[PDB]
This record gives sequence, structure tokens and C-alpha cells, in this order.
Amino acid sequence: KAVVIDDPPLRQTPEPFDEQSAYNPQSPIAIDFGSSKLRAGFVNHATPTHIFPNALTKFRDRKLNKNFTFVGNDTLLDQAVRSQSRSPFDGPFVTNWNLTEEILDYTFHHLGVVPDNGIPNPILLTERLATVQSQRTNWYQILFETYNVPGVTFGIDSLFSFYNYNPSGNKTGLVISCGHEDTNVIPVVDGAGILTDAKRINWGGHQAVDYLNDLMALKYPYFPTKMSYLQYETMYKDYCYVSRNYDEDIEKILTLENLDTNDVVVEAPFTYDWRNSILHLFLRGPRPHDSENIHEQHQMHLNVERIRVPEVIFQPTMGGQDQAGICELSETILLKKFGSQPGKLSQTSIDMVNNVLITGGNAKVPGLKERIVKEFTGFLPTGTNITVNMSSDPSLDAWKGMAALARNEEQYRKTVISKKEYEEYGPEYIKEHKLGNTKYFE
Amino acid sequence: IYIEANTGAVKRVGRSDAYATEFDLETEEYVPLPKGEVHKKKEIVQDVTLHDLDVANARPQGGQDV
Amino acid sequence: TRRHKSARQLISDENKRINALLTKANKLVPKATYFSVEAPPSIRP
Repeated sequence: KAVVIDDPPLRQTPEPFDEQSAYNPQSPIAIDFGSSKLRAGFVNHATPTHIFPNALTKFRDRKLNKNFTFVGNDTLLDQAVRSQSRSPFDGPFVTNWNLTEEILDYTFHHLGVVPDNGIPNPILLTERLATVQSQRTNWYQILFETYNVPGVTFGIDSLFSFYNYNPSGNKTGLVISCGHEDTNVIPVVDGAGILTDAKRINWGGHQAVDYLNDLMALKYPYFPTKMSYLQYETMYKDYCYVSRNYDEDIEKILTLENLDTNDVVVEAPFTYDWRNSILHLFLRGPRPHDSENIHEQHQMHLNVERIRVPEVIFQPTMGGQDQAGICELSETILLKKFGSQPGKLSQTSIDMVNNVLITGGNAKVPGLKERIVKEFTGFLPTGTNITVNMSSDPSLDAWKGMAALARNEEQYRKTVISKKEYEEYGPEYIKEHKLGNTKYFE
Repeated sequence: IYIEANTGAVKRVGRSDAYATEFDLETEEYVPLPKGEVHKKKEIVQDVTLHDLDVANARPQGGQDV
Repeated sequence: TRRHKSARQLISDENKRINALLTKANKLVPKATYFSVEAPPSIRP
């Protein structure tokens, strides 16, 4: 029996706000400007209090002649107001800036804050790796002029999750983050991220679901009903896994002994034998195809793509990116760098092996940890104890990162930038600390 | 490749399967990786006769190659 | 006022900026830029 997918259901209730009496001006504010979702709240709380995708609508009402503004979870109330959602992220950066100001105003309104002459709380901000000077300049402008905050500090979300899962701040490990739009590999030495050996592959969740979108467009060019981006996102989330060995799995997934079990049929919502032909297996699975059935031609068949699309991270040549794979880049980092002779692991490499951490938004795909453990056992010398740590939800460990950082006041003051330092040194200033970006030169 | 430690026997099985896409058509055979460990130790028992050792030392033309 | 400044010209703007910095230094090795972290191509076929 084929399954039918839809859009995710809209929220029946709107998002509540925190009580204004519980606000104190001494507590900092933790924000995570992710490419997919926004996480906002205090520091003393450990559990999340505000998670919503970054979107905004300008709903023009006919009767009142007033442009209403719906932010984040308020966009998940009607289908028309969901479809007109606009993200501020254009590419891997931000381009429109006033949208960032009104979503920050929405977070400040929904945090239960009654401020005066701007926000009196220092803020904790995550930023992408090798961030371009213009957006951090504009960030300094908006926080140091629009919101009057006393202090600011910055860092990478992957290193922040690494510091969260290694709270001593002096450990050695190798972090891997699979973000919404980029995949990063950072070798960490003694609690400090070695960013001169960091590596980035231009693929993420957004490129993967666009790969699903144009793969489904190419596979069924005569499909009548255009399905939205959310359907592609949901069936990528629910019906995709990392293959344990892509060379051996691809030579048997088209057999009839797998297509009875490993084929997912997805029904679109609306109101000379075929056994020996692999076109009929690839398009219509192991069940015979009747072109006169109305429910039949509204169907996807996910047989090869479920193991094909997570393999783009391991081999970027499928996705068109002329880059080395995650396993090959990790081999380059681990076997020929940090004083490690190929064939003779240094103690830095041995310490990096035992603290391999996978985080990010795109670690939810099953079979990733077992596959990277299999590859690591494949290329390392025999007898090396390989440890891979994976969170239950690796999309929230960054907020745990700034929570543990601002709870640790001893090392919190090493990374902060006040109004006074910015005012004396301008926007062009780099604060060289362990858990953030370094200087662009030597 | 195949290396025996005690006698130094060298046998080339073939090129690895990961290097099978350097050319679309090639004269080399591509064998996969060995699924076991690199190092393999095994104790055998060899049974020979005295006539075999008599004929091993008494080759008139000369010793044969591998 | 603020120009829209799409992300397509931003990489070229940073490339021109870092080229300006290296040419003024030439008249200094980079450490961690956008074009230096970015991945080398695969050696295996």
C-alpha cells in the first residue's frame, strides 16, 4: 500500500511569550543564527524556549489597509501565509538586513524583556566559518547602534558544540558539522580550533533537497501536480539513509528481492515482460503499472535515491562539486598533517581519533555514524581505538555550547567585545580566541 | 599484492577496484580489497618423503624458477 | 540607506579585497580565508 504525504500541519495555537517579571538585565542573551532555524532565550535555562524557522511575511489586509507582520511560528497559521514566507538567508550569508532587525525585535518582544535605551544584555552569537568582513561589520553596526547592547562575543557553532561535549576546554578532537548549506571539518588541538587546517565542502541539507527536487523533476517529467519544497524536505527526512557500502549496495538494489522491501511509494495529494526490464523496476517498482488508474500516476518510487543522495557528502562529484570527500579530507587531515607521517600516527592524531564528534543539522540521517566508523577503520592503522560521539539531537548542541560558555565565567571574559573596544578599534577588529574565527592573515 | 614472510614469495593479484575509473577501458584487471586483515598467521604441517629430498638435490640441468 | 548587495558579488568583493591587500603587501601569507579553507579536489578517481 502506497503512502500519501502532505504539507506539515499548521499550529493551532500561536507562540507564547515569557513573563516580563522574570527578566533580569544581568543575564546574557543566547542567539544561534542558523541557516534553517532560530534559537533564542536566556542562559540559565538549559531546555530550549524559542525554536522557529527564520521567515517573515507582510500580510496586507484589505479591510484595515494595514500590512501585518507574521514572524516564524506565526507564519505557521495559514497556508497562504506559510507559502509567502521569506527567509533572510540568501546563499550561505545574509543579504537583506531589515528583516534581521524585525525578527530580532520579534525575539526581544517574545523574550519578556522590558528594556530602556536599548537592550542592556550582552549577546552570544554564532557565525559561519571564515565569515566575510561586510556582514560582521553590519552586525557590529546593528548591535552597537540599534540595540545598545554592552558586550558581544562570537564563535563557530561546531566548535561550540565541541566545547559543549568537551567542557574542560583543553581536549583534542576532530569535529564534523553537516549544516543546512555547508559541511565543515575542523581539527581541534588542546581545546583550540586549528582553523588553518579546516576544510569545507559546498553541500548541505538545502542542496540535498534541491537534488531530490530536480531528480524527481527529471525522473517523472510528465507529472501533473507540482509538489512543494516541504514535501521534498519531509520525504528526504523520512525515507533516506546512508548506505554502509555504496559500491556493493548499488549492484543489488535493483533486484526483485530488495524492491519488495526497500521501495517507498509516495502518493501525491489530490481531490516483453516488465519483470526483465529495469525501467519498470526503476520507475514503477516490483508492482505492475496500469496507466489508466487515476491514483497510479500520482506516485513517486524511491528506490535508488534513498542511498544516492546521502552519498554526495562522501563523493561530491555526484553533486557536481569538484572537491574531495569527507573520508578523503579526514585522511588528509589525520594522516599527513599535525606532524603525522603517513603510516606513523602522532599522539595528536591519536588524541584526535578518540574524540571524533559529529554534529550539525544534517546528522539526523541514519547510518552515518556506522559508515564513518567503517571508513575510519578502513584507512587508519590496525589497532587504533576509534570513538565517534553523536548527540541524540545534534541540532541543539550549539545552544548548549553558549550555555556552558557563559555559565563558565572564567573563560567567558576572554572572548567578549565591549562597546569600548569596538569604539576604539572600529568594525575592523579580530578577537583571536580558541572558539572562534582567527585573523585573515599571519 | 601478496607477500609471504618466510620465503619472500611475491604475487600480484591485480589493481585495486578504487582505481578502476581512471580509464574507461584498460588492460588491467581490477580485484577488490581483501576483506580480512593484512597480517595472517597460520601453522601448517609439511609431509615430505626422502625421495623428494633426493630429487631436489639431484637436478642435472639446474634449479627451476618459480 | 543600504544597498541590497546580493551574495553573488560578495565572494568577488572579498576576492578583490584580498587581492588588494596582497598587492599592497607585495609593493605576507594568508592564514584562514574563504578561498583557503575551501576543499582541495580529490586525488582518487
